[PDB]
Amino acid sequence: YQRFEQAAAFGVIASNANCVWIPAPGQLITSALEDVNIWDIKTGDLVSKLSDGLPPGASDARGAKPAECTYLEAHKDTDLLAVGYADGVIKVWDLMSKTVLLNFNGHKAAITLLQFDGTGTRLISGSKDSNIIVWDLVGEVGLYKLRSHKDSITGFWCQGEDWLISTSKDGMIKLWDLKTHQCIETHIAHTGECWGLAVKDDLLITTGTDSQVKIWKLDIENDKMGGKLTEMGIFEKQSKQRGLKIEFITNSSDKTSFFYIQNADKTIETFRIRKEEEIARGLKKREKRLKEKGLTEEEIAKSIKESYSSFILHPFQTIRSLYKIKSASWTTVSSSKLELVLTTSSNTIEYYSIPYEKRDPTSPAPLKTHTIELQGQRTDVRSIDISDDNKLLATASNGSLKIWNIKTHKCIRTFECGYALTCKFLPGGLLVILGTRNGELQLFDLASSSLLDTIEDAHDAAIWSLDLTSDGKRLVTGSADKTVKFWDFKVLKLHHDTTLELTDDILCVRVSPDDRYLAISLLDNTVKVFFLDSMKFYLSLYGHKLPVLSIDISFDSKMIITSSADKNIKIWGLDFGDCHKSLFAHQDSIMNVKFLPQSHNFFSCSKDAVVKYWDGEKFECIQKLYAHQSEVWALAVATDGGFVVSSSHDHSIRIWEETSLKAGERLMEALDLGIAEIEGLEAYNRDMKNAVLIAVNKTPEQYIMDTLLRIRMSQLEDALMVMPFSYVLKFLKFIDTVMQNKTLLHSHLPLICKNLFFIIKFNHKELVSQKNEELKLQINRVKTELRSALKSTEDDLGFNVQGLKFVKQQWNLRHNYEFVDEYDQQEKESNSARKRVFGTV
Amino acid sequence: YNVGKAEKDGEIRLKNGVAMSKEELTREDKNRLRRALKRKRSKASTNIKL
Amino acid sequence: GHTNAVQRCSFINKQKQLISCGADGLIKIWDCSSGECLKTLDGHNNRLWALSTMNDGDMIVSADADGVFQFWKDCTEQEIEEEQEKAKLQVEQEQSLQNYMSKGDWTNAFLLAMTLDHPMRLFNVLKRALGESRSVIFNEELDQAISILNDEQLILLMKRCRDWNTNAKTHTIAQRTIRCILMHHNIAKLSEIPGMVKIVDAIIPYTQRHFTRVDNLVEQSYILDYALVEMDK
Repeated sequence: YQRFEQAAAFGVIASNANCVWIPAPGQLITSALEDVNIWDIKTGDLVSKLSDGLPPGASDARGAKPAECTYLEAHKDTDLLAVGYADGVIKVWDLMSKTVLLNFNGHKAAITLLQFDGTGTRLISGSKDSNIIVWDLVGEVGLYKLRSHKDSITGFWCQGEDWLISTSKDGMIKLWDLKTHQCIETHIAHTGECWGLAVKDDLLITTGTDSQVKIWKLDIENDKMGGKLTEMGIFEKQSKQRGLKIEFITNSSDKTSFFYIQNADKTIETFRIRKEEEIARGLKKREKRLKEKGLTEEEIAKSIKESYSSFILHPFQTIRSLYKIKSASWTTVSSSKLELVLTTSSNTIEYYSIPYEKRDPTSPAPLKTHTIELQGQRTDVRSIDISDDNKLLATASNGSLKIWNIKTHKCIRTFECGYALTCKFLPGGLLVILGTRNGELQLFDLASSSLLDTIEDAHDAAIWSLDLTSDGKRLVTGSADKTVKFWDFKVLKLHHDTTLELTDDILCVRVSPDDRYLAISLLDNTVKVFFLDSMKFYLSLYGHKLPVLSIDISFDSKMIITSSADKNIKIWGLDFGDCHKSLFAHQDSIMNVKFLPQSHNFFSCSKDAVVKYWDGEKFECIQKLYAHQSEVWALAVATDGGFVVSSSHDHSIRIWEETSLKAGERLMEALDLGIAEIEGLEAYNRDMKNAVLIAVNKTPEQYIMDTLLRIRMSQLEDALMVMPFSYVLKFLKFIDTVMQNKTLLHSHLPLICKNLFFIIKFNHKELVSQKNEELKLQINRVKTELRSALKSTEDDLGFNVQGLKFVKQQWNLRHNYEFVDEYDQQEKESNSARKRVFGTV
Repeated sequence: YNVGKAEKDGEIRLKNGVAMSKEELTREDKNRLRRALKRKRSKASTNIKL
Repeated sequence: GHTNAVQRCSFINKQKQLISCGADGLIKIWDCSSGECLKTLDGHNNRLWALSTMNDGDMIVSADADGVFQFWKDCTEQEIEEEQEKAKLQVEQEQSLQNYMSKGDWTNAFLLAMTLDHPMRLFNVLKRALGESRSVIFNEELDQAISILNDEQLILLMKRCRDWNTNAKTHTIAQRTIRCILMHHNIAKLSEIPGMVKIVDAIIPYTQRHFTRVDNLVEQSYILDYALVEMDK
């Protein structure tokens, strides 16, 4: 067999990510699924495309769908682009060389935000896994992790090496200390999810789910243990939907500040920050207005606090777009006008210019200067086709029909049509016919670039499928109106010939290559075959559980494939209608199946975003093609069989072209290290009058003590017996040094006693024989302090037992019944006494 | 007296006497304690086409 | 879901919900979209014949056959506001607790742990505050804080001391806290606190076991004395 590889991918302008604007209206960087596109705004043409490599379908290629880009960030000074992927992978890209420089892997989910520091040497990344990780570009490592947030990081702010502010989807705003790697303050920004965060000097603004927007003053050096974040005021934006992004821009000449609140709807609301004098001027005017209204001074001050937000903020203008907005960014700030660039969810780029003077803008609505729309389709492609010459690819989508050059990948013509469901070229490659959902048939001429004819009443309901005979003089259309209609091409206009009424809705119609069979799929799960010439019924294929969505017949008209919503592909023999095999192909509904020309091999595409290559005779999956991110709606095979074109829900058209130590032994090592250091310092101090410990960050006494703790008690006694006597003197010196540290002694007092007494008991004979005067003094010091520590714990226990007994006794006198008769008291005590049940043999 | 199950639902109490409130426990600890619990119990047309 | 006949039904919260009264005397609030009982109100002991609503059911009036009126008022927004305010205060207390422990301000961290009911942090505060004491019971500030504790906090603390006492590896922290309570509180008052004696009853048997131990460790320690006299010879 031969291998199919992704030759090219196009049709995507801006995917589910943010947009980055770079000055030269300048260029724009947008995501195209697994690749990143660099667009030129003025000309509207793609400047370059970033692809890491490893095209889908290769042997080296991975067996899973590519991870799409999720967030783009570029450092303008250094010309470095950091690209985050939906699998939690950060890739640093060189814009000049257009190649990958660094690859960071520290997140377990999609990256939600990236941000270069001012100097461009450190990168902070936030992910859906609720972690913020700071990466060192020069070191190519992760410095530290910030793990307080309990949900996806929506936004964070860090303009200084010392402090960082973060926002997450759990509704918390958290202040971080980058030198301690700890969270200092925590406030509930909003009742639900907190989505937007923008900081300008002390002023801080955040957006929740509702229209409420909060204002906070950021007194970073407050250092009161609280109040570094304090709530200033609440102002309601017009849009009731959530705010996704907030961004500031300052006019250098006039020191004026502007920002927007990107909403989840088709609206971007811009705001202006009033200058301090204007705030002062406004405050006096409102006080005079309120005073004239007769309000008391105390009420006025409270109202001024209530209306605090209005003084700082002035609603500037609202940008309305036809399509839902995906991301937005400031482009240029100037006195004359204000410019914004945004990307929509419908795969288009919009450039907005806002001319303004002083407080308010000049025009009622913003000016849309540029748009990038030609190289993509706003809605998903429902049906595709390839011309007989294998040069033109017709793609039909809701509201538009576009035709592409497979060589240059550039759209040649665009036609406005209804909700197209099926499209096919006529012979010669010069005409296209569409089947719309309204029951209309539309015929377009490529040379004329205009619609020739429309048959408004072609069908009463949606035209689900449409096929042509081999000659190309007859047309067959199947519709949800429960009829199949035959049409003729006469010079060009269409004439209705005959109608075949069926019992149920028709989903697909296929005409065999030789024009002998007509296979029709019905909503009652059955595929009906008819003789084309005589329209005589031939067979009724049965056994599919959910309706058949695609049909295809082999080139020799011997095999017929049926792919249904029940995830099965069934291959039948047309001679007798017997099912050769049922393949459980995909994990979801299978939308299209096509035979390769001059061969029985066939392709299959499903909603699981996987295109599979099968063998017609051996009934095995030759190759699995993972390139699409979402449902694959349509498929097409070249007449020569050299390549296969697939269109998916992600607005992408893809062309596939055919190519150890034991206890005791550890303790002796620990004693050697620690007592080497203790003896060294003691000698050094006397005269004045290691790497391992530094790495662990522990004192010699703590290091030996921890080794003692790790030894399991069942092994401890045998561990100490193995120790030579020379190490016993070392052990005694260790216990002597522990005595001065009263904290350590009382922390592990019982453990010290058990080991010390066992050591003395085991080798008492050798210990007494030694005539070392220094050793005698150590045992005196070790003895006295061990007693006092033990007595101190001993006295505390005795004081409490006698005290608690007194407390119990006093309660008994006051709240216990006494019976003078001794016998009556016995039964009372027996009943009151606690009772426990035990099993007895 | 034998230290047993915590009276409060939020609190976790072990036989060694260690009590932990679920609020203070970090998420990794919560999973670790959850797994430890598992071991102890185990020992004992338009819609379709478009 | 009604045990008996339903005698009244009226929509509330626009299309969202429906309220019904039954002869069983139970007022049930259902969800129209899902057809499920969100809440059951039970303020009657007889049949309900009449049910009145106003402001889309913000206030509901139901009259019993006996003659009892229950005037119900919506409080969802009132309840959720309290939970938001409580949560806002709790988030402040949790963060302040972490700061104090990192700084080592045990006299303050102890109070926060007591209010938040974090037994682990409370143990660590006392454990490492005691460790500093080794280098009257704990220190002047923290001993004052324990003295101020009211009856509720004392019961909570003594419950932790009991549980810590059962373990020989952690009893030392329990004894010094118990000692601190005895030395800084009116012994008379402690007896009358309900449930204190039952807590005290569990403490004593364990205290006696820890007394028998340690005392043996002192006895064993005289091997050092017998070692010294041997070396003197």
